[PDB]
Order: sequence, then structure tokens, then C-alpha cells
Amino acid sequence: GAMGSMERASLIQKAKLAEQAERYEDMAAFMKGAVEKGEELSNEERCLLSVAYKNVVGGQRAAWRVLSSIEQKSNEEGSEEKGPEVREYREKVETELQGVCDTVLGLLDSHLIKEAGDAESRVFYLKMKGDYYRYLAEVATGDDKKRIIDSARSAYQEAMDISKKEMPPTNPIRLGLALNFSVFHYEIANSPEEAISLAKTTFDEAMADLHTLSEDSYKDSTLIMQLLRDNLTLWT
Amino acid sequence: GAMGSMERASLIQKAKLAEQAERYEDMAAFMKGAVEKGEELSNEERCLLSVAYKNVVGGQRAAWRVLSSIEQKSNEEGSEEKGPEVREYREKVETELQGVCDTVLGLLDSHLIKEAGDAESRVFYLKMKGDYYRYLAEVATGDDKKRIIDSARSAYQEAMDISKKEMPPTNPIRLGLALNFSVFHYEIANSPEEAISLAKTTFDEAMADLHTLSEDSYKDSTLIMQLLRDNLTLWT
Amino acid sequence: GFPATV
Amino acid sequence: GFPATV
Ligand SMILES: CC(C)(Oc1ccc(F)cc1)C(=O)NCCS
Ligand SMILES: CC(C)(Oc1ccc(F)cc1)C(=O)NCCS
Ligand SMILES: [Mg+2]
Ligand SMILES: [Mg+2]
Ligand SMILES: [Mg+2]
Ligand SMILES: [Mg+2]
Ligand SMILES: [Mg+2]
Ligand SMILES: [Mg+2]
Repeated sequence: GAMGSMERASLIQKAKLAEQAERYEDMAAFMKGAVEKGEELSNEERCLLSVAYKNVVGGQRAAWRVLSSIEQKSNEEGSEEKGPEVREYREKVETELQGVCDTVLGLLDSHLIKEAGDAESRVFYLKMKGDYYRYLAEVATGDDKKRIIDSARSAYQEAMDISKKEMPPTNPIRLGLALNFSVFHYEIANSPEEAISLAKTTFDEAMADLHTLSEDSYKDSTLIMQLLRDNLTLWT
Repeated sequence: GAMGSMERASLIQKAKLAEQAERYEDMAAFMKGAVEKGEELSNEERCLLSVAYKNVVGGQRAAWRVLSSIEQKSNEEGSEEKGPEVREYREKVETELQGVCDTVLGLLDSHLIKEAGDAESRVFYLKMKGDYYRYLAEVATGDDKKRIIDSARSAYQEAMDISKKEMPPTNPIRLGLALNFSVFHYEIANSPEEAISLAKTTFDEAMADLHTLSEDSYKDSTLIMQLLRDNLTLWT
Repeated sequence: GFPATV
Repeated sequence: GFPATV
């Protein structure tokens, strides 16, 4: 690992600088180096890791969607043969995206999840595992497609099971997990009714628990609740 | 070169796809591969090359400025010692930026400029040479700082000399060259009066020539004239 | 288009 | 801040 010689604290400090500079690839490399020190992550450190990789893969997914759309139109009836270039470049971006997902899934499996015993860490990491299998599922076409989809479902489901037993319905990790699992149902599993039901039940159970919160906790919970409502509005 | 095995036309096609996907690092690598085929570039191809590298280095410059600002405040009186990390990371971004500038300057010297005989190609490449020496000058602190600044000035000046003899005052390459050389005077050479005079003379000479233009040429010329006016408003 | 995820 | 360049 190219970060093996840097102090853990220096990697975390530089990840924060990279975030301020919007250098998300650097941020992700710094956080990968920090994870590879072998120590458990704090709440803030898990946030840095997830923000870094979400921004890297988010850019790759956006580029992949542009290229896939161009490829789909180049294959329609009446379109002119442009050669292999659109497919090749879509494949190049796809392979890079898959590489980033495999890296994140590798950090989670070696060994973040197995050492995560508190709900707030274990649910967070299982949510990430579902997210990165979901990104793989977005591009999957081969023999293992259904197993990729089920790996996302399984990770999200274990996270849901722990969050329902161990976290209040307003916990932002629990809310974000439900938001993303609902999107998995809608976009990956072809299950829009399950997506809508999960978003609605999550929103309503959080609403009923807001009265227990401080103003700062209320702001965090209602932010994610608004995203659930936004998706419900898109879908209904 | 990793692009050595790809057809020139395929590199150009993929550079255009990368632009649509906002994958400017890929776009620059594709255009570097195209330049390295050894053939002269068309007007559209010069635009692709310049857009790709302007976006790559522009992001690096923005990140460098964020980090330099943090570094300057960490060195003020009463600030707490954060260690070497801010300087190290600023240096890392700086070295990457210098590497990109050296790559572009290398393409220009081997062998774009020496083969460029028409004004519209030669002025464009000399403007680029001034731009990338200017970006090096923005970060320069060593023995060669004055020579870096003068390399920018010399390239811009040769471009100005050709453009004044061989292009109308509304030519967008001539206007963009003057815009950037004016910024060089203001920001690099500590010559705000020369910056303002160049921007004003360029604007006025273009205004007097707009009557010769078609509507499409008028739109291109007035766009750059508005940038000259914007800078004049910032500076006066 | 992206529905909202965090 | 960046003055305008092209
Ligand atoms: C969106 C918000 C308020 O909360 C969450 C909740 C669950 C997640 F999986 C990720 C973020 C946030 O920006 N948090 C800081 C980055 S961890
Ligand atoms: C800004 C505008 C209208 O013109 C110029 C002019 C001079 C340059 F050095 C670069 C661009 C443009 O976007 N052109 C397409 C990219 S070459
Ligand atoms: Mg140590
Ligand atoms: Mg593939
Ligand atoms: Mg249920
Ligand atoms: Mg050939
Ligand atoms: Mg240096
Ligand atoms: Mg003069």
C-alpha cells in the first residue's frame, strides 16, 4: 500500500484537507490507507471513508450513465455504425468503477465488518456493503448478476435487522440505510411497491419519534426524512 | 505511451465522449495520444486538447489555492502547529500540477509549435505555452522563478506579434490570447497598468471590427469581449 | 436520473 | 479568485 509509510493521524488529517479541496480520489486513497492500519474507525472516520468513496464512485456512475445512453442510441435502428469506440470507453469506465467497488468491499471484508460490534458501526458498514454491491448491480450483465443483486439485498437486510433492534427510528444511519435499501428495491430489484412501502413506513416511524430529539438531532433526522419524501414524490 | 496502440480517429472520438461524460483526465490522455501520432491537429482537435488540459489543471489550481490558503493561516502568529501535513499535501498537489504542465509543454515543444505555420495554429499553441508557463509561475518559488515568468511572457509576446500581423482584432484566438496575457500581467508580472491597458485596447479594437462579422462570428467575439470587460470591472 | 441516496 | 481566462 502506497500509504503504508504514513501515520494514521496524518492520513486522517490529509483526508480532511482533501475534502476541503474537493480532491475526492485523494481523500479515498488517504482513508484506504487509514483503514489498512488495522484499527477500528471512529464515527467521524467512517463518515470520511464513506464520503470519499461515494464521491469517487458517484462521478464514475454519472459518466457510465452518459456513455451507456450514447451506446444505447448508437445501437438503435437507423443509427450509423460508429465502431467499437463507445462500447470500449463505456467498458473502460465500467471496469474502473468495478475496481473501486471491489476495493471498498475488500476494506469492509478485511476487516471492518468482522470487528464492528456496536450497532452504529456495524449497521454503517453493512449499509456500505449493500451500496457497493448495488453499484456493481447497476452495471452487471453476466452469470453472477443475480448473486450480485442478492449480495446487496443480504447486506442491506442484515443492516435493517440490527437497526430495528438496536437504533431509534430517527437514527440517521438507520434512516439512510432505509432510504438506500428503498432505492435498491425500486431500481435494482424491480420492486417499486416494496420501495414505496419501506420509504413510507420509515418516514412515519421517524416522524413519531422526532419529539424525543434535541434541535441538532432533529435537523439531521429531518434532512434524511425529506429525502424519503422526495423519493416518494418521484415514485407516486 | 499507453495510447500508442489506438487509432488516431478512435482517440479523437473517445476524447469527445469523455468531454460529454465530464471525464477530463481521460479526455486529456486521449488527446495526448492523438498528438503523439505525429500529425498536425485541426482546429477542432486543438480545441479538444486545450479544453481537456484546461479542465485538468484548473481543478488542480483550485485545489492548490485551497491548500495554500490553509497553509498560510497555519503559519500565522497564534496558530497551532499542525505538523508537516498541510505543506506535504500542498506539495503533492503542486507536484502533480507541475507534472501536467510539463506534459503539455512537452507536447507543444515536441513537436506542435515547430510544425505550426498558419497563424490560427501557431498563435493557439504559443498562447497555450504562455498559459502553462503561467500556471508553473503561480506555484514557483525557486531559483528559476524569473525564468519561468519570462518563458510565459516570451511565448505570449510571440503569439501577440503574430496575431497582430495575421489576424483580425475580432479573431477569438487573438482575443483569448490578449485576455490571458492581460491576466499574466496583472497576476504574475505585478503589472496591473499593463494588464488594464492591454484589456482596454483589445476590447476597443475588437469593437471597431465587429461590423465585418456574421452573426455567428459576432457571438464568438463578443463572448470573449465580455470577459475582457469583466476583468476591467474587477480591476478598476 | 438519481433518486436520492446517502 | 480567478479573473477570467480562456
Ligand atoms: C446525510 C447525513 C446527514 O447522514 C448520513 C446518514 C447515513 C449515511 F450512511 C450517510 C450519511 C450526512 O451527511 N452525514 C455525514 C456523512 S457520514
Ligand atoms: C471561449 C471560446 C469561445 O474561444 C476560445 C478562444 C481562444 C482560446 F484559446 C480558447 C477558446 C471557446 O470556448 N472556444 C472553444 C474551445 S477552443
Ligand atoms: Mg503509527
Ligand atoms: Mg464489463
Ligand atoms: Mg417490512
Ligand atoms: Mg493509424
Ligand atoms: Mg514544490
Ligand atoms: Mg501595446
